Amino acid sequence: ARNIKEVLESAMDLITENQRKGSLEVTGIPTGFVQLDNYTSGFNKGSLVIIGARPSMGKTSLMMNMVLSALNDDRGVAVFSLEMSAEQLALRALSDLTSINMHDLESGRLDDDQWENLAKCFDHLSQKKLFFYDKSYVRIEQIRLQLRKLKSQHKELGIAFIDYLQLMSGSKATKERHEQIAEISRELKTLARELEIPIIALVQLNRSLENRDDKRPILSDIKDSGGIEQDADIVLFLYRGYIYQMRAEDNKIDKLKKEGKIEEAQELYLKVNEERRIHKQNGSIEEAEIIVAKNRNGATGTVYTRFNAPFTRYEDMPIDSHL
Amino acid sequence: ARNIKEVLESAMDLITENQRKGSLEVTGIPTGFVQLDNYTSGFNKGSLVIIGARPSMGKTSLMMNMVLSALNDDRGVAVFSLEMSAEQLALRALSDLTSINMHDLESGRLDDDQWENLAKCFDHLSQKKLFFYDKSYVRIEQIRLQLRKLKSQHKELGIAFIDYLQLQIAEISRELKTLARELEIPIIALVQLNRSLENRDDKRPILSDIKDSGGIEQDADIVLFLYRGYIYQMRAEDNKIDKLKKEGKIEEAQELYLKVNEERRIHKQNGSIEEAEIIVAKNRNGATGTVYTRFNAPFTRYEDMPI
Repeated sequence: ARNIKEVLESAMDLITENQRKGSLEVTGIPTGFVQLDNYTSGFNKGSLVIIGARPSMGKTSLMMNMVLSALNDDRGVAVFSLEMSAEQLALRALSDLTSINMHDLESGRLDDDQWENLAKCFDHLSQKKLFFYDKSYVRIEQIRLQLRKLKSQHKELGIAFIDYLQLMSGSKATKERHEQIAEISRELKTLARELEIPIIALVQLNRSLENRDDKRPILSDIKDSGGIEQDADIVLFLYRGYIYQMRAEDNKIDKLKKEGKIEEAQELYLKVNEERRIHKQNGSIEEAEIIVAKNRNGATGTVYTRFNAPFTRYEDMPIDSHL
Repeated sequence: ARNIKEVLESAMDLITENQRKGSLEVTGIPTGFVQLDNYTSGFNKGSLVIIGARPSMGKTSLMMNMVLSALNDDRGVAVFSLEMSAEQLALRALSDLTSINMHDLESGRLDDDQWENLAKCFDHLSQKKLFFYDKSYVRIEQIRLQLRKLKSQHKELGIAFIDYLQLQIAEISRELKTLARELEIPIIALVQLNRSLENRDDKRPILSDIKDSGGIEQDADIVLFLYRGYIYQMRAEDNKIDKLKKEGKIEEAQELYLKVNEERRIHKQNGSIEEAEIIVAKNRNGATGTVYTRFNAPFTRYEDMPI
């Protein structure tokens, strides 16, 4: 009755409709952030993700949040710490799990509710398939070697984190002769594809970036003599505008006291220091930004999030819930 | 009894503490935004505030909201429209006042309750001291002469709003500052940023964007930028889909398109609420920074946050 063209166009409509229906689906490992999952569709196999940040942006803690999200999914996750002991990284994780302050937790001075809670999270985390490497300044050949070995040993391995890659600039760069970022990320991308896992690499951004008026990192900031990095599928930048506002305030006051305007410099100091009292009183919770600066085959943008400073924690929440 | 030395000392402390509270207070006209009030201590007598924004940033609606806030205080507001009718500005104020959508408002499709609610606001606005200027013609010095008579006319005048100055901007801004100081009232001068900036990697406005050939603005005490990331996100989303299409990456473009449309659907069915930025790009005796604002797209309205 109905001919093959009417049927086919209709069958095409069927799969297009399924496609539509399944388009916001998270195909990869959950990020821990729903908005971030919406952009990236999670951390996918063969993907190289770079997270770039200046110091003070809480990059290591954000990573451990993502590590936890990966563990919940029942994936085995590997974590490479170039400049930090695995212990410190575990502590950051236990802190997220127990909501116990990093300062209180590390001091070991805890109340009984806290120990009980800590003890339960300890046993929980202990059952998870998490592999730390905290030998300092390992080269990518070495990193690559360990993952190959790790992957063959554990089929469940599904993601690796690296914290962090430093950017060399100037005399240091010339004298130091480190592997360059564009080459590194080039080999990491090859490794991701080879092992068929996502690789997330933290990169500590250069200070020079801050000469700029707008101190939000840019894609070109991930570079050194040797070129701008080009091989990551996704690039996230961590930006705490509150840290830079705080420094802008301190700087302006000083400026003002210098040049002999005690009248205003004192007024600004008075105003600024009252903004900070209320801030710390309200829990030291600020508005931060996770910038999706690059997303191969995807949308680009900024996810606005709440940064809980005392827990060094970016808030996961939907755009609607935020607001 | 009580110690005489210890009372004079307490006296000095109370006076000093009162002094500390005097500073640390708004003093000037309430912006309508707690956060923005803090950065600028309200719109102050003798100051020139430039509010810069590109189109599709809802600047004029933001102004009317501001006008609305300034007006609530006994203060009389002078508003200048250089491309719009005063009415148009009033409808906007009314929509805000009655929580009635603008398009529904101007079309006139209101239920008995809507009309009833609007009528009261109509009456309410009539009582207010807002003074309107609807001259298409714009002269730096024409506004100057016109401003003076009104000030003489009403001692209740609080501020003057200019909307808007296209891109003698360094000169125009200059003349406004001397005028603002003389007048004893703050002048808020909306300005339209150049399309040229769009080209920059980072879309959010810069003080340089204020610059006009032979003219770089200095005289403004304060510069505010309006920024909606969501608008530029939508444009980039469209471009990316188009790029992918052009690269022959048909399925990737298809996926992104479907994904993007679903998100926009959810966005609309959640009220089309977006997070936006009012950027404090220039402050004198004050720190620079940014204010993260909600933005009610349907009612074109900036709103406070949860701090």
